[PDB]
Amino acid sequence: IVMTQTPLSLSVTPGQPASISCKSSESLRQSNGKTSLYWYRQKPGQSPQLLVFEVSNRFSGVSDRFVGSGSGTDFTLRISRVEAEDVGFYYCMQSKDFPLTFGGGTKVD
Amino acid sequence: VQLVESGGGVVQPGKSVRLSCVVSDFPFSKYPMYWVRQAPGKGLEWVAAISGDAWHVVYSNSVQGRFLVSRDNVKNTLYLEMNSLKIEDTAVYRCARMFQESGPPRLDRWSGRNYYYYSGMDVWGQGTTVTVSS
Amino acid sequence: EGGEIKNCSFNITTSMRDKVQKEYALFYKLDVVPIKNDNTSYRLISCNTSV
Amino acid sequence: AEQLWVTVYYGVPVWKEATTTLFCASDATEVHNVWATHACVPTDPNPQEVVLENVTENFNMWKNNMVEQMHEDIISLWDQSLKPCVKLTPLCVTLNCTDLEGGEIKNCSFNITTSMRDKVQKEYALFYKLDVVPIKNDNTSYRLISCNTSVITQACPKVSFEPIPIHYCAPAGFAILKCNDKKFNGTGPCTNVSTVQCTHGIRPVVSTQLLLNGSLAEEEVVIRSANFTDNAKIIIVQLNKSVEINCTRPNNNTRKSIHIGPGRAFYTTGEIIGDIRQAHCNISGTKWNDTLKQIVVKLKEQFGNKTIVFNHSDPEIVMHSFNCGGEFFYCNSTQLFNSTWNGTIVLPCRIKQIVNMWQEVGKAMYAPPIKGQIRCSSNITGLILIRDGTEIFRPGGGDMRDNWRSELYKYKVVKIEPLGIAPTKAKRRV
Amino acid sequence: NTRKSIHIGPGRAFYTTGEIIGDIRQAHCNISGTKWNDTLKQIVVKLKEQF
Amino acid sequence: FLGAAGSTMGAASMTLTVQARLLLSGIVQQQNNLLRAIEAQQHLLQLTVWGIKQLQARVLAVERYLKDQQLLGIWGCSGKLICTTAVPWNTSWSNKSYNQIWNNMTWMEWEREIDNYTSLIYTLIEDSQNQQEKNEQELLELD
Amino acid sequence: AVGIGAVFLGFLGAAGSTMGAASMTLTVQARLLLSGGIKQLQARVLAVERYLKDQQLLGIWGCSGKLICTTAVPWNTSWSNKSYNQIWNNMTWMEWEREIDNYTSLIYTLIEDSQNQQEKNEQELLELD
Amino acid sequence: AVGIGAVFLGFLGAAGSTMGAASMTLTVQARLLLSGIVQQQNNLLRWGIKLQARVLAVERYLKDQQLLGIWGCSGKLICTTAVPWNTSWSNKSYNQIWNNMTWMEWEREIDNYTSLIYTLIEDSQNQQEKNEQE
Ligand SMILES: *[C@@H]1O[C@H](CO[C@@H]2O[C@@H](C)[C@@H](O)[C@@H](O)[C@@H]2O)[C@@H](O[C@@H]2O[C@H](CO)[C@@H](O[C@@H]3O[C@H](CO[C@H]4O[C@H](CO[C@@H]5O[C@H](CO)[C@@H](O[C@@H]6O[C@H](CO)[C@H](O)[C@H](O)[C@H]6O)[C@H](O)[C@H]5NC(C)=O)[C@@H](O)[C@H](O)[C@@H]4O[C@@H]4O[C@H](CO)[C@@H](O[C@@H]5O[C@H](CO)[C@H](O)[C@H](O)[C@H]5O)[C@H](O)[C@H]4NC(C)=O)[C@@H](O)[C@H](O[C@H]4O[C@H](CO)[C@@H](O)[C@H](O)[C@@H]4O)[C@@H]3O)[C@H](O)[C@H]2NC(C)=O)[C@H](O)[C@H]1NC(C)=O
Ligand SMILES: *[C@@H]1O[C@H](CO[C@@H]2O[C@@H](C)[C@@H](O)[C@@H](O)[C@@H]2O)[C@@H](O[C@@H]2O[C@H](CO)[C@@H](O[C@@H]3O[C@H](CO[C@H]4O[C@H](CO)[C@@H](O)[C@H](O)[C@@H]4O)[C@@H](O)[C@H](O[C@H]4O[C@H](CO)[C@@H](O[C@@H]5O[C@H](CO)[C@@H](O)[C@H](O)[C@H]5NC(C)=O)[C@H](O)[C@@H]4O[C@@H]4O[C@H](CO)[C@@H](O[C@@H]5O[C@H](CO)[C@H](O)[C@H](O)[C@H]5O)[C@H](O)[C@H]4NC(C)=O)[C@@H]3O)[C@H](O)[C@H]2NC(C)=O)[C@H](O)[C@H]1NC(C)=O
Ligand SMILES: *[C@@H]1O[C@H](CO[C@@H]2O[C@@H](C)[C@@H](O)[C@@H](O)[C@@H]2O)[C@@H](O[C@@H]2O[C@H](CO)[C@@H](O[C@@H]3O[C@H](CO[C@H]4O[C@H](CO[C@@H]5O[C@H](CO)[C@@H](O[C@@H]6O[C@H](CO)[C@H](O)[C@H](O)[C@H]6O)[C@H](O)[C@H]5NC(C)=O)[C@@H](O)[C@H](O)[C@@H]4O)[C@@H](O)[C@H](O[C@H]4O[C@H](CO)[C@@H](O)[C@H](O)[C@@H]4O)[C@@H]3O)[C@H](O)[C@H]2NC(C)=O)[C@H](O)[C@H]1NC(C)=O
Ligand SMILES: *[C@@H]1O[C@H](CO)[C@@H](O[C@@H]2O[C@H](CO)[C@@H](O)[C@H](O)[C@H]2NC(C)=O)[C@H](O)[C@H]1NC(C)=O
Ligand SMILES: *[C@@H]1O[C@H](CO)[C@@H](O[C@@H]2O[C@H](CO)[C@@H](O)[C@H](O)[C@H]2NC(C)=O)[C@H](O)[C@H]1NC(C)=O
Ligand SMILES: *[C@@H]1O[C@H](CO)[C@@H](O[C@@H]2O[C@H](CO)[C@@H](O)[C@H](O)[C@H]2NC(C)=O)[C@H](O)[C@H]1NC(C)=O
Ligand SMILES: *[C@@H]1O[C@H](CO)[C@@H](O[C@@H]2O[C@H](CO)[C@@H](O)[C@H](O)[C@H]2NC(C)=O)[C@H](O)[C@H]1NC(C)=O
Ligand SMILES: *[C@@H]1O[C@H](CO)[C@@H](O[C@@H]2O[C@H](CO)[C@@H](O)[C@H](O)[C@H]2NC(C)=O)[C@H](O)[C@H]1NC(C)=O
Ligand SMILES: *[C@@H]1O[C@H](CO[C@@H]2O[C@H](CO)[C@@H](O)[C@H](O)[C@H]2NC(C)=O)[C@@H](O)[C@H](O)[C@H]1NC(C)=O
Ligand SMILES: *[C@@H]1O[C@H](CO[C@@H]2O[C@@H](C)[C@@H](O)[C@@H](O)[C@@H]2O)[C@@H](O)[C@H](O)[C@H]1NC(C)=O
Ligand SMILES: *[C@@H]1O[C@H](CO[C@@H]2O[C@@H](C)[C@@H](O)[C@@H](O)[C@@H]2O)[C@@H](O)[C@H](O)[C@H]1NC(C)=O
Ligand SMILES: *[C@@H]1O[C@H](CO)[C@@H](O)[C@H](O)[C@H]1NC(C)=O
Ligand SMILES: *[C@@H]1O[C@H](CO)[C@@H](O)[C@H](O)[C@H]1NC(C)=O
Ligand SMILES: *[C@@H]1O[C@H](CO)[C@@H](O)[C@H](O)[C@H]1NC(C)=O
Ligand SMILES: *[C@@H]1O[C@H](CO)[C@@H](O)[C@H](O)[C@H]1NC(C)=O
Ligand SMILES: *[C@@H]1O[C@H](CO)[C@@H](O)[C@H](O)[C@H]1NC(C)=O
Ligand SMILES: *[C@@H]1O[C@H](CO)[C@@H](O)[C@H](O)[C@H]1NC(C)=O
Repeated sequence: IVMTQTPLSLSVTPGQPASISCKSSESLRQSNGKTSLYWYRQKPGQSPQLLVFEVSNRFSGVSDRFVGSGSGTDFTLRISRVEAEDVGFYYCMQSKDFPLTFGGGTKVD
Repeated sequence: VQLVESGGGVVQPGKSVRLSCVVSDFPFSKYPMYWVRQAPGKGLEWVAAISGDAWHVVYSNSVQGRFLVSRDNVKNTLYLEMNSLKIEDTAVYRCARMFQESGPPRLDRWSGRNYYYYSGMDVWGQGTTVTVSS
Repeated sequence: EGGEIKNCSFNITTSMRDKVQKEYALFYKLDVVPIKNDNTSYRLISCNTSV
Repeated sequence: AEQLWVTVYYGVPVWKEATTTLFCASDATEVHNVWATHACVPTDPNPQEVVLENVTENFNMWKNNMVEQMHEDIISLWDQSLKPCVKLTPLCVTLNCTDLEGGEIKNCSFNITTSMRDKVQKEYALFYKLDVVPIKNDNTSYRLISCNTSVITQACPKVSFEPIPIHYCAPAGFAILKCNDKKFNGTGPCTNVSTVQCTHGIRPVVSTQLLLNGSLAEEEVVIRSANFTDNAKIIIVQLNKSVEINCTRPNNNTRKSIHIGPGRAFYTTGEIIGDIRQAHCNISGTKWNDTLKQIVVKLKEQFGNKTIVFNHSDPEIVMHSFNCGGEFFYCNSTQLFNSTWNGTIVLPCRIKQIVNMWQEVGKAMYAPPIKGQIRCSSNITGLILIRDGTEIFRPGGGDMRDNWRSELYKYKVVKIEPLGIAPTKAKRRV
Repeated sequence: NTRKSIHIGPGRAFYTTGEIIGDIRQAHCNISGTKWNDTLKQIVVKLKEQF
Repeated sequence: FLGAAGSTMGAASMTLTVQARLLLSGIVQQQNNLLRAIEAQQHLLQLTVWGIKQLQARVLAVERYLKDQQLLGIWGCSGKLICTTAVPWNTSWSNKSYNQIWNNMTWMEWEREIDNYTSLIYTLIEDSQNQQEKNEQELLELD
Repeated sequence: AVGIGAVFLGFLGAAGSTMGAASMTLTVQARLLLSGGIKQLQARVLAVERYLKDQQLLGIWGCSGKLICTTAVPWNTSWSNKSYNQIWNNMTWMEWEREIDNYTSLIYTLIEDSQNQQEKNEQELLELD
Repeated sequence: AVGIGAVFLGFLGAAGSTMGAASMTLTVQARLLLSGIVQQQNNLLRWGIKLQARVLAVERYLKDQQLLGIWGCSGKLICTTAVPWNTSWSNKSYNQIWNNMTWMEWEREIDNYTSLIYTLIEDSQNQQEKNEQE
């Protein structure tokens, strides 16, 4: 399947909310009752770290201002009051079936 | 926990090496693993996956048939062997654990066929790097 | 063109059941009939079928 | 070592959690009651209750499917018994009303009734201020309240309205678990979980701001809710020491009939006999005062400072509401919400004959008048309260689903799956 | 086309299409006519081989 | 009939001599009196909301009884209560030792231990024994 | 994100195979025969009412609870001109139940009243000693 | 189409036979209790009542198979016991009835005692023989 995203560059400063959406060609809803889309972040020069696993739940060591939602095709990750250390990339990763692909990784300065 | 690799470096085309990812503390036979490939300046490419009981193996189409993966649940190791190397395989390899736990295979009643569930990743090893050149 | 040209008006007293009242609507073609013995008076095409 | 072999045991004591469909069990006749519905399986006075030994089982009193199941069913029972009766569509006409406290009951004179086509019939009628609305275009001239709201449908007069206890029995192979902790929060685990096959009596009483005929919490006064420091989750006050109330309709109220349906007669107030005396209630002033202090002590174990204040809570939703002998009372309960904690109480009551639904949209039932004088007494055992966030407590709104959460708060439904395997040393000789 | 408020049956609000914004363009389908022209010559490839 | 749900598996086999506490006997003493024909002394008087639900209640009383007899019927264990098989236990299913399963364990916890593996055991009884023995029995009648 | 090939057998998987290969396969067609807006309920009774009939006929024949069993009713060569090893090695079942379709009623009467009725009056009177 | 006379004693056929004679038609009565011949030839083209009669017939059937299961006698048609007779039920001796009387009359001699027989067969034949298993 194909799954890209937008916008590639968001060169910002801290103090404002924004959002990053990832757009799906094949719709995602597995028969377990959940939509296997995994949002996470790398830093430059680093192996990445999990932001949220599901579009609903979060991970340990995560600020509360990291909210995500979406339909089976629309998918959206929203960052309220975008923090100063939000540099690097943001990959949208799906887990429908194989080969499971990624997005390009939205750069945020 | 601790998650690194070994055996990285630089080789020629047509060669063959095998890496070695080693886990630390979690029960290794319980979980499946993966392989991912970040090209320098590009996004990420999925490579491979093994079941928890080392029975199910799914490869990417581009590296189909060339590579090799395996497990050793006693020694808590993780191998990525590779064959027929090309220059565009030069990137960063990373060893990575599934986020969730996985169960045993399922065996749907209506057709005698098992099922290994596969979900994504949380713990990326910092990983070695293989370069293919002259 | 022949289409939405005609909006209409008629007296009706549905649920109050006391006094009729004229109205305004929006009506296409393919559902009205210019009736006989009257100048520009319309009626819905499927009255005297079932409901 | 011994090569272990598989052994199938039938009758293992296991279960899970499940959903199901239930069925009544009435403990008792012409079958013309809306709730009782004597086309129903008769009970068994066997004591069937089985106690357990070692059980720790979480319950819930809000996410339990047994109470959402009634609210999709008791509106179905109450609307099957409403469909075949007469509609009241020609009644929504222009009225002409006059009065003979002030003028409450209204001598109204509408003047058509289409039993035929050519000859419409003038008509005498007697109405209430809780049923008629004014019109703005002429002199005094009225109309019913819910013409443009929904189809006003008369209930047939040969029906019944009494609550009769409805034992929910699970179907066979299922079971109902029941806890027996006196101090149960409503949502925690339990220790003595007994097993029955079919629950206890549930009176299907409909009322608002109180509960009537209820049940009894034992040994003390229990208060339950989910999210205490949220204002949203309504607290529920169950009681011991069943507080008695009398309520009455001190009138005679002869009824006439009006033939509007060709074979279907409309019933209205013919003429009252005697003296126009307002319906009211009586409450023992001593027991009520003693009861509220017992609540505040348990309130001060969850709001233990900023002391408890009672204040009273649109004619419908603010008033206290209940039924009395097939007759619906709206009672001003302002007096019972006056105090804070640092003879015979008379409450006035009003009478409306156009009730509404639970969702209160799409249907409007009209009560028929009842000859004679109506007496009913009942044990007040249940109180609905809401916080606001010193602490002030209002009674609350009208979410009728919350009634049975005070009556299913010990019950969950399981699935006995008595087949299972275990390994042992013994092999079947082939 | 917009919302509207037409007279009420017995608890039954009936609707008849509210106003246009003020300028009328007639509805139309809009097909990429090259592929359609490409299509029907591809059909007589397989329409043919029985006679 | 759930009287030993807190007891242990090595001890619940003691009280299981009563017919799983007369398990199925509670059904026949029910359906003798579920089939009180007052339902036929009325023809329900109508079709009511309860009789819709009773109809959906008796079906589950029919079906889920059959799914437990059929599986006992296919396993060469029809109508018994404690029967042994020919299937060897695989230690990959549970690496618990002997006494911990029996002497030191409940039942419902043991369900969640092998609720994953349960379906594999179902096929590995039939196609391993009860499909298999019938052919080998029929060979022993060929002579 | 799953998938492996076949392990044991499939549903109706032997229905193009021979009898000697389908005879070791009967359980998969035996399990799933029962489990699987009123018109679901009208299906959920016909699926029961067909299961009891096939269960009942095995009960009368002294052959309840077994998947296979034998009787003492003699096969009549008038019913089949097929040779023995052609049946157990060449013919499928779906073909086979078009060939003995007509004789089926004669068979079922000649099991009960022939033998398993007669194997009870003989059985009950082997007492007194 | 023609048809010769019956040589296999059809439905209810031996109702006039003696009790030692009507036992040869026990199989025919049992088979056709359930659903009879199948009516309703798939004509579902156009209720509620229909299916209550269909559901009761199964419950009549499953009453008896469970009751023969408790009586240790599932599958059979004729089975013995360890219960001696009590002549206070009916002291009528062996050939007074057996080669002399049909089944409708034998039921009209034992109908008052029916439920009394059922507890004794339950207890002293299988609740008894449960205490012989060991
Ligand atoms: C297998 O299986 C089989 C069986 O199965 C079958 O098949 C199937 C498929 C199905 O079908 C089923 O169902 C079936 O069942 C088996 O086999 C078998 O076996 C048996 C043995 O037992 C047999 O039996 C036998 O039979 C016979 C017959 O009978 C009939 O007939 C008679 C008479 O006879 C006849 O006579 C005549 C005169 O003479 C003749 O003619 C002649 O012929 C010649 C030649 O043949 C020439 O042609 C000259 O010319 C001339 O004349 C003829 O032929 C003959 N026939 C014969 C056949 O033979 C009599 O008697 C008798 O009875 C009978 O009869 C009949 O009857 C009936 C009644 O009953 C009838 O019917 C009726 O009809 C009417 C009208 O009409 C109405 O419809 C009514 O309703 C009805 O009912 C008819 O008609 C008649 N018919 C006549 C014809 O008559 C017999 O006979 C025999 O007997 C003999 O023998 C014995 C021995 O033991 C002795 O004892 C005696 O005595 C005598 O002698 C026998 O019984 C069968 O048949 C068979 N079957 C077959 C073959 O099929 C097998 O076995 C198996 N296998 C194993 C292994 O097991
Ligand atoms: C039967 O099968 C089912 C599945 O199949 C089902 O049935 C079939 C029939 C089919 O129908 C199928 O479709 C069905 O689904 C099996 O069910 C599975 O059970 C397992 C449990 O055995 C579940 O795994 C858990 O899942 C959670 C998340 O799941 C949630 O959501 C699901 C669904 O949404 C829910 O069901 C579930 O209940 C949860 O709510 C997962 O997070 C868990 O992993 C954490 O916990 C364990 C326990 O600690 C950790 O393991 C430890 O790891 C350390 C580290 O190495 C070791 O030292 C320990 O030895 C080891 N073990 C133990 C016992 O401790 C695990 O690593 C992870 O731990 C967390 O790790 C992160 C990252 O390190 C860490 O975060 C860190 O935090 C710090 C501080 O904040 C820093 O910030 C770091 O940077 C940061 O990274 C975190 O703190 C760690 N937390 C803890 C407590 O350690 C757990 O695995 C599984 O979800 C469930 N379902 C499925 C589909 O698989 C069932 O098991 C089968 N039955 C049997 C008998 O096998
Ligand atoms: C109790 O249960 C056990 C587990 O049950 C399992 O789970 C249940 C939930 C249920 O799903 C069960 O169905 C399931 O089985 C039972 O254990 C099973 O037993 C069977 C035996 O019948 C086993 O079957 C064997 O499978 C082997 C593996 O087949 C896979 O691999 C083949 C290729 O093998 C691969 O080769 C490469 C070579 O490079 C290896 O890579 C190397 O790995 C090294 C170590 O990591 C190192 O890293 C190197 O760098 C690397 O190169 C790779 O590791 C290796 N794969 C594995 C898994 O090792 C594929 O061709 C094949 O398609 C499949 O993908 C077979 O080798 C084996 O055949 C051999 O053995 C036969 C008998 O021993 C012999 O006759 C043959 O001639 C042949 O030599 C079997 O087919 C099955 O794997 C077991 N399950 C598990 C999970 O392991 C157990 O049986 C049961 N108890 C009882 C009493 O029955
Ligand atoms: C409503 O009823 C009143 C009472 O009869 C009607 O008022 C009467 O009208 C007649 C006609 O002129 C007078 O002779 C009476 O004196 C009036 N009585 C009163 C009390 O006003 C009235 O017409 C009726 N209709 C409406 C629409 O009000
Ligand atoms: C029922 O409620 C009454 C009223 O509160 C309880 O009686 C009082 O309980 C409190 C708290 O234990 C004591 O301080 C009082 O002394 C009790 N008596 C009086 C006269 O107020 C009673 O305990 C509750 N339970 C039962 C079983 O009656
Ligand atoms: C009970 O309700 C209160 C709300 O009055 C909850 O308290 C806050 O809830 C919001 C909702 O997300 C949180 O953002 C705050 O952090 C909570 N505040 C505190 C101090 O916890 C409270 O969480 C609710 N408790 C339960 C068990 O539902
Ligand atoms: C409410 O009405 C009941 C009548 O049902 C009253 O109960 C009577 O009370 C007197 C005491 O004044 C007793 O002597 C009678 O035996 C009671 N009779 C019955 C039938 O209960 C009750 O007093 C009234 N008032 C209150 C506050 O409950
Ligand atoms: C489908 O039919 C083929 C033959 O048409 C079957 O293949 C045979 O399988 C047996 C079993 O090992 C072999 O001995 C034969 O040699 C096979 N035939 C050939 C021509 O090679 C096949 O088994 C059938 N399918 C099933 C499920 O039984
Ligand atoms: C758990 O509950 C049981 C219930 O025992 C019943 O208690 C009521 C109290 O009024 C009494 O009337 C009954 O006779 C009792 N017996 C039966 C069979 O219903 C208690 O016995 C346990 O002690 C309770 N467990 C705990 C820990 O309190
Ligand atoms: C309904 O009645 C129609 C007759 O109505 C009159 O004739 C037509 C020509 C118009 O002028 C109309 O406005 C008039 O009122 C029939 O034409 C028609 O077939 C009838 N429809 C039925 C019977 O379904
Ligand atoms: C079993 O009972 C245990 C108490 O005794 C323990 O049993 C053995 C097996 C050892 O673990 C030892 O520590 C003790 O003597 C409980 O601790 C345990 O939770 C119980 N349940 C099990 C093992 O499933
Ligand atoms: C209809 O009205 C128009 C204008 O009002 C007029 O010209 C025409 O003659 C009329 N037709 C009739 C009365 O048939
Ligand atoms: C119409 O009647 C009402 C009722 O008394 C009165 O108040 C009002 O003044 C009357 N209207 C006129 C115009 O007198
Ligand atoms: C009731 O008690 C349990 C602990 O026994 C607690 O977890 C639960 O939150 C309590 N209920 C409420 C509503 O607080
Ligand atoms: C009020 O709060 C104080 C502070 O802990 C506490 O000691 C006191 O008991 C509270 N009052 C009541 C009535 O509980
Ligand atoms: C229909 O609209 C989409 C959206 O731009 C376009 O890609 C497609 O070519 C259009 N098809 C036509 C005009 O036939
Ligand atoms: C059965 O026999 C016993 C003697 O064993 C006798 O006491 C009893 O009365 C008999 N039963 C009846 C119903 O008479």
